[PDB]
Amino acid sequence: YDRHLTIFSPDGNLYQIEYAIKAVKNTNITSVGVKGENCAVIISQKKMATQYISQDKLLDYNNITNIYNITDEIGCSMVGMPGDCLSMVYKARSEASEFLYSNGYNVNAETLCRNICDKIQVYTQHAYMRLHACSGMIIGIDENNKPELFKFDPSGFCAGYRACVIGNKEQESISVLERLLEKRKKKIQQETIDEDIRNTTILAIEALQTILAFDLKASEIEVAIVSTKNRNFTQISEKEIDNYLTYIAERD
Amino acid sequence: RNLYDTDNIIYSPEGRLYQVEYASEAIKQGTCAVAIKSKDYVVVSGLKKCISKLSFPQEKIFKIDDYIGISMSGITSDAKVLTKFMQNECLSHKFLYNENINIESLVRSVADKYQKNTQKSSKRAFGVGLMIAAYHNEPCIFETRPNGSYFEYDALSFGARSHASKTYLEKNLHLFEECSLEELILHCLKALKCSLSSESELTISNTALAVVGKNHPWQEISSLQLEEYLSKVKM
Amino acid sequence: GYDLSVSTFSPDGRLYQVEYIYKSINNNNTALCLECKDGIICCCINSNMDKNKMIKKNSYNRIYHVNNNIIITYSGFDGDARNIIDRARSEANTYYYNFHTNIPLHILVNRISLYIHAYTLYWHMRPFAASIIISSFNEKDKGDIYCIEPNGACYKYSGIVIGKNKEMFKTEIEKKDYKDINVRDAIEDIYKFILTSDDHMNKNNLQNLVNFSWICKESSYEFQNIHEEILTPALNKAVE
Amino acid sequence: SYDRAITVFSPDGHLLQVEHALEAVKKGGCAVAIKSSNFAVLAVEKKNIPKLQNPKTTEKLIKLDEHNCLAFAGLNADARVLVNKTRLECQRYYLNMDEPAPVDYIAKYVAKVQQKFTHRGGVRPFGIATLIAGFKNNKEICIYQTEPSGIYAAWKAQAIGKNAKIVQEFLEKNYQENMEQKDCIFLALKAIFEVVELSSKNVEVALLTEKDLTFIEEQEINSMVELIDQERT
Amino acid sequence: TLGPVVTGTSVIAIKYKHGIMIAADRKASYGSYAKFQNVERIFKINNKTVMGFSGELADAQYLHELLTRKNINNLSEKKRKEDMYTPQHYHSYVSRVFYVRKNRIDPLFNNIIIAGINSQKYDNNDDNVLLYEEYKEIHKDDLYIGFVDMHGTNFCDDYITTGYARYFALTLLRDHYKDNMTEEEARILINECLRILYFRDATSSNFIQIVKVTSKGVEYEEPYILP
Amino acid sequence: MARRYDSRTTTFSPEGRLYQVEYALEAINNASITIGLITKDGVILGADKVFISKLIDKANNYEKIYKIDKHIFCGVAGLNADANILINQSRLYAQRYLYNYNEVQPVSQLVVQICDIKQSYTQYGGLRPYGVSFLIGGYDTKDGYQLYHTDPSGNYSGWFATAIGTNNLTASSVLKQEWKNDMTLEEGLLLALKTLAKSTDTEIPKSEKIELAYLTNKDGEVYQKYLTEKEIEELIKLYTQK
Amino acid sequence: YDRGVNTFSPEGRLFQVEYALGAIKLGSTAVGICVNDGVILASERRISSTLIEKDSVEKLLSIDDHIGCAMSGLMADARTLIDYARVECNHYKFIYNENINIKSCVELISELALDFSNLIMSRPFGVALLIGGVDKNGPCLWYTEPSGTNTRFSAASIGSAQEGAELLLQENYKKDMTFEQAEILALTVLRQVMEDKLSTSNVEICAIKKSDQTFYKYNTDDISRIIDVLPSP
Amino acid sequence: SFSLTTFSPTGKLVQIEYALNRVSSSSPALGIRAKNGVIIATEKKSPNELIEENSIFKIQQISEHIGIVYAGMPGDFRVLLKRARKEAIRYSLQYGSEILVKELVKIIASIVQEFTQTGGVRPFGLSLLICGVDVYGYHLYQIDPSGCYFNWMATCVGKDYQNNMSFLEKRYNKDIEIEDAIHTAILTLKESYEGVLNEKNIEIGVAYDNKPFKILTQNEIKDYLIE
Repeated sequence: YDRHLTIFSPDGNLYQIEYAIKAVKNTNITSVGVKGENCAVIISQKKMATQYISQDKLLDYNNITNIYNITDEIGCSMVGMPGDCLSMVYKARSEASEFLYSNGYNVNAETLCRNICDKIQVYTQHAYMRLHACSGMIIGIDENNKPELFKFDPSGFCAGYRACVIGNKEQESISVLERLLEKRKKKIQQETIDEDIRNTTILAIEALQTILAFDLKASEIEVAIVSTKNRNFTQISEKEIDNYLTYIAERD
Repeated sequence: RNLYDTDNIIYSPEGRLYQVEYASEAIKQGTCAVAIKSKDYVVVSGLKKCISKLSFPQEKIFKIDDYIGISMSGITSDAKVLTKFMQNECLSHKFLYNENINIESLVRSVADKYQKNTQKSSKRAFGVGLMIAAYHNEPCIFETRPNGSYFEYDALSFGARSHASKTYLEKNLHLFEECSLEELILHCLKALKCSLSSESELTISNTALAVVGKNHPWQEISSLQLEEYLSKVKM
Repeated sequence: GYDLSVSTFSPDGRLYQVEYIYKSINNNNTALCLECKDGIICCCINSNMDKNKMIKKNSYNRIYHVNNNIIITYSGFDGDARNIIDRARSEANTYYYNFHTNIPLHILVNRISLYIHAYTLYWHMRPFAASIIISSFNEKDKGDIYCIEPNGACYKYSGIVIGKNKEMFKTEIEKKDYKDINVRDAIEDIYKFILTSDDHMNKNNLQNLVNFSWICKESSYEFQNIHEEILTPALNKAVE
Repeated sequence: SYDRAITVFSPDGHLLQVEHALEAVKKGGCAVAIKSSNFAVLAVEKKNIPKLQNPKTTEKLIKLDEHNCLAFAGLNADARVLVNKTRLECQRYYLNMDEPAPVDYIAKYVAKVQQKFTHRGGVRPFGIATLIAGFKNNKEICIYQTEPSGIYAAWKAQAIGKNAKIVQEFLEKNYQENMEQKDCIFLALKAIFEVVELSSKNVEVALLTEKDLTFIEEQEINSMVELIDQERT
Repeated sequence: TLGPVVTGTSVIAIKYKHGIMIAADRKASYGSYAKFQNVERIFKINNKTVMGFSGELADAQYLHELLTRKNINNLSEKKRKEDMYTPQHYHSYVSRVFYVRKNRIDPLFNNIIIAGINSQKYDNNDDNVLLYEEYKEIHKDDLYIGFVDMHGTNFCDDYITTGYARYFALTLLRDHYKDNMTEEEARILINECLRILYFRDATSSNFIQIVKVTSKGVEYEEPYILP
Repeated sequence: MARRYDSRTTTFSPEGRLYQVEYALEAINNASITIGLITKDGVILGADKVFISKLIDKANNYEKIYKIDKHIFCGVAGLNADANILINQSRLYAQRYLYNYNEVQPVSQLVVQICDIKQSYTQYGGLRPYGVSFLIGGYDTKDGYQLYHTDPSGNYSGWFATAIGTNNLTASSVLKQEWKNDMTLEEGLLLALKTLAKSTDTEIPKSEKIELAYLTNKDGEVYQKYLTEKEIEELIKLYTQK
Repeated sequence: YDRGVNTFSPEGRLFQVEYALGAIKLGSTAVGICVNDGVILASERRISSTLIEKDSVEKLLSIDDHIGCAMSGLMADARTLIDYARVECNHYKFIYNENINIKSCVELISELALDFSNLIMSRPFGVALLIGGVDKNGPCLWYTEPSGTNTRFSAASIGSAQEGAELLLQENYKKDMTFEQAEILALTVLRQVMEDKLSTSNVEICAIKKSDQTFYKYNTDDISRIIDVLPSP
Repeated sequence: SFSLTTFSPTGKLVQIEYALNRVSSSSPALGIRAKNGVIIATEKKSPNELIEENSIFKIQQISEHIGIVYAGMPGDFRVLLKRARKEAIRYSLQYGSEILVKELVKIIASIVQEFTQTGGVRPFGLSLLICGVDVYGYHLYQIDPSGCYFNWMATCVGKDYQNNMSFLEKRYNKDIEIEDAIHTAILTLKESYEGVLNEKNIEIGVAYDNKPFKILTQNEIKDYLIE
């Protein structure tokens, strides 16, 4: 009986977690976030997760978002079963508020991600819960004005990347995001002062056009920079996203 | 089938929950019992069960409050539990306040006591359905299935041979415009007679029957007084 | 083999015992709720109650409300739905004790969606088996209709049918821009559906089976069961 | 498990997990009680590895109070836990009643707790069958057998343990009414190893009076053992 | 709940032919200092009832929340106009709240009055609680004027004045009140009571709020007594 | 509930034994061996160390002969993983008794108190029984030097010389022959040395696999253990005597 | 083997209660007869051997001053009902001064015989009471089967041979019947379902006469008088 | 709540056996003690450079002089590390002196052992190495998932650990310098590793002869790569 989330398989694996991770990738929602100099950006495909419910028929797409904001400074982009994603945001929205209440200062973008993975693992070890099929990013700005970016999975794993993707294209997105982040590093201009608009946001956007080969209709993504001089995880209006979608004649 | 049956949590691949559907045919094994709503009165009659030639007939009609009475059909003990709940509910309301418990808000309080026995895996859904016959401002008849559900009716029948008893009721529109309880009680008793199979025991002064109406608290029909009704039935 | 308990993921990842619920609510009495230029009109076609012929005239109602300005219908188990409403009223009362203001809609839905979802996480608890539609209208902001499925997944709509015949109703609601068609005359267009679009089980005798109420400018934007003297002129269904 | 019914009804109607408990009793050591006018002798069976395993195991002949024997049979693992509840109960009664607990109150208690466990959830029934010898409120000796099913009954002479049927049928055919001090011991010793060999190391017999239960020493146990073989020859 | 600091003062609730006429001044005094002079002390807890108030203000706004949310609990489970909570129900419920606390020793110092029309003979089966012809005669037996002392003492009369009018306006009422008065007869009688209070009662002032619970609804107005 | 996945660890068997307890006896009969001797001067305890590699410390620590109090020490023979939980526990009982009655707990009142916790896990709770069974030795002003052998069920037993563990039949067999009733500490050690050797079918032990300790009350329960430097001296007398 | 205690059959009945009905077909074949002069209960004793004291084994208990009772099935599992009733019965007599109605006394036993269902124990009982008392409304006689369906009988029998005993009662019993006839009607039934001897060492006649309204077992003289009627030897 | 860890008929806890086969297939950790300190090292297979390596390091600090390293499930390590610190803090509250290793391990061992037995929970899928300096000397302990613990001169726990033992058995002497200890630890990780790029993919934590347990940073590892 490998039905449990606890009983180790004879080879030692936990087959439930591997099943839980599979269910995340079944949603085929891509979410990419990259980190820059004093700026972090995040994108998601702004679509309803492919489920038993009928596909997009009569909804108002101005209310389907895979990105939330845990506090006024720490955003996130949960991806998974839509029921579990909302539970993760609310559990996150509590651990961040409890930390602020009991310590008098905002939680770091990484401690908040480390707390969840402690809550997440508790489900994994015990037998009478179910794995929250919800893996997502968490971004924010620490006390040193350095941008942060962490990823956590149905298994407790709070690695924390510098340019990460969650969804179902990790087979190739490991490489497309690998080489395309080197380009910004390779340029030795250093004249980019608070120039995140044309260096980080467009980098993540042109990173999405390559992971999935669509043309990115502006009503199919939302970006949320948390750069310094904002520090507030603002969501960028669609009037500005389509500006970067016109940046295909000279960028990529 | 063989698998989606053991516990009361598993949903069968058709979305049908078996263990409450299996407990919803325990009422089908209970004796018939009919409730008829007049314009101003409610009449409930039920055929008691004589399990042996020596045994007294069991109880099919229970009183709850001054104007509220029920009638079980199913596992007797599971029915007894819900009586003590509603009795200890109307009494509480008659004590907490001085009003009489609102009949609809009493059914909900018992129509959702079934559910809390359905959600958990360590409890079984009650077997019994009920006919909550009561008069608060307008005569009313409610039924609560083993699955948490309730309805307001004009006539009923439970289980044993309720198919035939429904036929008499589903065709009769007399009941509303019919004053003269005497005529209504004959309307109700004949319906019960339809369920009672022939070549067998006939309706005698050992079948429970009670009324409740405008200035009529829920009251039995005494053996001496019910006897003359039985004569008017056979004709 | 993996579909016994709700707490075990299927090897494909498709968590069974939650999709089985979808089959159940897709085989119960349909419920409809769309937004008009003046307000939200709901609907509930209890098409499975036509055997009984003994129900009271208009007893069985699925258009529950809360705070007298939020409409909560459903389509599923009559018990599991009522449990949620009791929570929904309780969730709204707890808000009023603590904030002196009726709970705004777009967070009541969450605190229910969590409540629905939280039951799909245990060995023992049986997951809820009832979808929920939550709606309200404001004069400053036009109305909004939230649909909730088993296992959370609250979504915002502008018109939705849930129940047995939900599919081809949806193809027929979107024929007209009901966000401009007024609520007062939108009832007739709904009847032209139920009469034909249902499973032919509602013909000319439906004044009791279908029961709907709106929230519009006629009610000063408050939950108002529609008087029968509006329904009868709206039964100008003489077709063919 | 924990808090769930583990002793449920078989299709034939019996309780399986008690039925197995009775089989655990048969895999024990025989115990015998004999009644008389006021004194009740008890003999039991001990198996010990020679030259090791010093005879301080004292499984049976558990003293309960000033005047209460107990010579159980079955799982010694479920013996101390059962006895230590009675020795405790013997005192909670004496504390709340200010008189020694009568034997008839004890046997009611021992059977109560034994049956309690076969009736709750997530608890294994005791695999121990006990017999209690003691005095009622009126000074009258009375042996009270018990079984893991929870039933009990007084006895003039009852034997339990491994092959109780064979020893019992011998004890029901040559039982007098008011025997002597020495006569009772001889019947218990003669009967106790009709299922075991004559070796005087296996049997240990103890005697109970109004005051201060006495343990019979090896001298007359061996001497009576010298008398049983010559009966057998 | 340890001691009263922001306290109201007397209210008067008589019943005249068209319905109740419950009046109260609009001052809350922080001891001997008229800290608040526009506070309202007569709340609507139903379309047919009001709820008077005296004693410390911190507990009306408590007891207001208890009723106002019990009212909506009713308003959600209402199918017919006869399912509403009669003013008798509240006054028998508020009595329980005060009594159950007297079992403990936190009484929530108050002299709550529950007043309203205890009948349903007049169609108001469409509750616009969030946002809102001739009067009908009322049999004077369908009007319930409750009262609850902070010890649980409860009863109903034709006219209940609490707080401090129980020594001043009660004497006027007990010998000048007749059944089935009229609109302007009640107001001038009350105005002859509060004018007595304003003169002799230190913790009371002008600027009266008068609430009438008639067959159509609950109506408000803010006179200003002329000595 | 998930009754399908349960194993009913606290239920009988068609014969009357308990499957989990009967299996635990198998588990404790595949571990190492542990020996106990009572002499006229003191109680001896020896056990063969389980060897994994030569990188263990093997100089100051050893997981076969623990300590419970100044006068009570026990030799584990079974799953060492859950033996500690009966060491951190049995140490408490010897300290609760001292805390309560203001005297050192007699051993026979400690064995019965540690078997009962070992035995409550086979009665209820639905948890596996403790796969550990271990000797206990002690001295008392009541009845002197004492030895006690417990089992995973809980049914303990007094003893004079016991050799639980793997190959216990042979070690009991050799002990059943050469154990004098009244004996001496120094000569006592060589008996435990020999039975350890023959149990592991080796003429002479490796002095890095065997561990010994003894109580030998000197009016203070002096209770010396051994280091491998001293155990070499013991093997010196092993060749000469055998 | 596997299914829980709260599991409905595909027919409607629970498993456990319908399983327990096998158990109640085991013990003594007691017979109780209700007449307008107070009820009478009689039961059997097949004593195992001459050893058992025959005095600590009882088949007819006494729930209160005015209620008798009869056993069947798991006797050990029954005392936990009689003891429970004996507590609530006196608890009732304390709060309300009057004695208890049997219908109420039987009701509160049944509400515990099915407490295993959980709306604390975890399995159903295997007993079949035959309670009968003389409180008011004349004497009564009920029957609490494990499934909690208490039915007010007039003359019913419980035990292994109750099917043969309920036939003799179903024929000879008549409503108009005096107590002297009531006593002999029971014995005639027991004489036709037991072994050779209808002696004092075989039957347990107790009665609660409507005159005294107090429980009153029969000693060896009050029991030997009845057996002499003997319609057919 | 029932035990998922059950004795197999042969006496083997089949659940623990399954956990070990997960330990014996993870990134190999390693620890060696010397005369003047103890070294613990682990290999972290260099992943795609998207990940910031310096935020997933496996060697973690327990207290001033005690460090840790694991080989197995990362998830069950963070929970065990966090609950290891609190027990270390708790000892420091009662006793001024910083906790000593030999009983810090007994605390953890009795914690890992619980999940081996208490119901509804699987055993931890990792093996820990707790190294530290104490007044009784240096220490290096290993904790199996079963809860059984050992004291080590040096050991390897991850995959390929059977030959890495034989590698260390022949290149270790009781009198060994701390700097020498590294070059007998880098090589044994270097020889075991495939695709040897032993830079930015290796973690080292040192005791330093009664100095605070410090993790050698990226500067201090290349200069130790002379061989």
